[PDB]
Amino acid sequence: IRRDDELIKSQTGPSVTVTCTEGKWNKQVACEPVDCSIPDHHQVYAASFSCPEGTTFGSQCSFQCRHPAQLKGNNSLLTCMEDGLWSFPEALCELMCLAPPPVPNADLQTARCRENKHKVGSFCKYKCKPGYHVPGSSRKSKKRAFKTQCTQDGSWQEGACVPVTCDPPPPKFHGLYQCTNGFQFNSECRIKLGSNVIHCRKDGTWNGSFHVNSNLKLQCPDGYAIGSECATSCLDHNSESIILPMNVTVRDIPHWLNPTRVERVVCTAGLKWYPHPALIHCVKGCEPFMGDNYCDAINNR
Amino acid sequence: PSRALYFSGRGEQLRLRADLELPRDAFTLQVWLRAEGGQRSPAVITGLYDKCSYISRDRGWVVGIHTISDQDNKDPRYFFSLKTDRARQVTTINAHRSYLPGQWVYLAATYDGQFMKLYVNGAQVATSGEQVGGIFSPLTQKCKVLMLGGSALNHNYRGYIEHFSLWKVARTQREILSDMETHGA
Amino acid sequence: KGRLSLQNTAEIQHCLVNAGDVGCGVFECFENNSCEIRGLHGICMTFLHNAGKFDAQGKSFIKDALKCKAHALRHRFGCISRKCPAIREMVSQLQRECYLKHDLCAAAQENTRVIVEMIHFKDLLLHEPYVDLVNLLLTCGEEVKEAITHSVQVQCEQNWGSLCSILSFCT
Repeated sequence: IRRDDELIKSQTGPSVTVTCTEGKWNKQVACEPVDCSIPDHHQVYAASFSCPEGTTFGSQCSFQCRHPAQLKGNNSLLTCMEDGLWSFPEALCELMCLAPPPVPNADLQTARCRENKHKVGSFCKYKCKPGYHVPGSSRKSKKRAFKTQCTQDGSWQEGACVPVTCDPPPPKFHGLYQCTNGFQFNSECRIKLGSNVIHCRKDGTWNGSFHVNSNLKLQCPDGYAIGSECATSCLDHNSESIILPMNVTVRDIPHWLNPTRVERVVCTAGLKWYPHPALIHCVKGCEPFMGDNYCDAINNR
Repeated sequence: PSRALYFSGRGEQLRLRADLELPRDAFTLQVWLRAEGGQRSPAVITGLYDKCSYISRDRGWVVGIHTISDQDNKDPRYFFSLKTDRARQVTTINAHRSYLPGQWVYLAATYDGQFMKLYVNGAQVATSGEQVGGIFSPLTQKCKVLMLGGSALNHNYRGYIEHFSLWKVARTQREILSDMETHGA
Repeated sequence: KGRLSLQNTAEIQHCLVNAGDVGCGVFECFENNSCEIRGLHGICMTFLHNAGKFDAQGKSFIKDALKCKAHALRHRFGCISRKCPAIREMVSQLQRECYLKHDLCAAAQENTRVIVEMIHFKDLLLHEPYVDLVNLLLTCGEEVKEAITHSVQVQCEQNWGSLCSILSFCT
């Protein structure tokens, strides 16, 4: 209603009264069609809406599901009804996750996980093979099973069994060690009677051990002999020594890096070069300000 | 004789089995209840909830007790909330007086397709006409569930429920008064 | 103006029980009161503003002193007579027994130049906790007393020329 000349107004309802006054009608009325809202959500979940006509009365809109989602129903159209709202969808995009990708070094305990039809919220129990484990555990505790589920996108959660990393060799013959596979599975370590071959098995057990600075200060009792732990410390108690063998200085460390702790230099065979005093650097160490409900910008690392 | 359920605040709530079809076009809820003194703020009595959806889980209809002033929780009244799948805004219906914590109340809620009305003890209290059409599509008939005495978010109810009655059609005020005077027989 | 009834105790009590004891939120709540006990919030802000000039021992002393003062202000404010001399007495007593038990003299002997050159002559005169901190601090070391009297004489040459010209020498 666009009123032009009027004195009083009366709520007639769905209709209205138009009065002729001095050669012109008092009101300008216009029966505009109802405007349904643009379909974004709340009608069909996880689908694309593309109306070929519009969002007015009598217009019909087309929705199509995502590639993971399936579609069941004879009609796939939404009608903007007389009520100003879209009608009920006769076809729903049922969300069904597809077949999972083959995770390496894993056993599918659930027989239904090898199929292709899977609903959202299915649980597959994957068992890690011997010599492999799910990441998250150390070499002491062994966990070899995990669960994977279908997400709301339509894809499975990621999970793989990493190889079990073998135990480190003792530092008596370390540095000159030459493993065939390194830290991977089935690593045979032998330096250039006893145990000439070391078998890193599926459980990661060691069958046999090997058989025959200006800033940083160390005070060993034996000196140049072997078998003694040396007290390695910096000149000041405020600084902490760390091992950075990959050409990293004191000021070159980023905030996300996790340097290893200082290891006491045990003398190996020959010269003790595997821990090197020039390689160990004294950097700005931590201070007892932990758990004090205060953020420290210096120790924000 | 006549027996009633006592719903506590500890989490005691029931669930209707799926063998009965939920109403779609029109419905009428008739419940004899005895509310206790201090309820929670969003506390419900009987609701029709959605369990297979994640975009909007606040569909369906829900009858309960809630405060009209959310910032102060001063006076709690009976309320009837309805949000159909076609609609976009949930509109609530309140009562006209604070509920009596020691008297039996015959609460009735009607929805026909155009108007929803709330009868407290046989008298029509409020009527809203914003919810139109059916409440859900018949394709998702099995997904909707009916909960009694609580919700999925632990909206517990404290009180007595005496005679549950849910109809598949909308009934006028004379039928409401007749069902009041005939009790459950 | 002799009673703390002009400002409601309920709102400042809600402010005290709502905020945390780690930051200066308690001193932010307590600074607006009927009695003129204004100055604790300034000490809390200035101690946490020049904290980078201190060492690890000084920063640990700052953290422990602010934690003890916040816990004491949340603790012994329960049952106390509502009058300004009693409030002044309990504030001065908690400040004194908090600064004496955390070795203020050790932090003074660590780095005194920051602790005597960052003070301000303006608002020192009208704030009683500032006078309490000054008259407690100078009893630690004679060099700290000499430095703070030198700062007071510099501030006399900056602001008020009365006591510089009158009795510059004592006897």
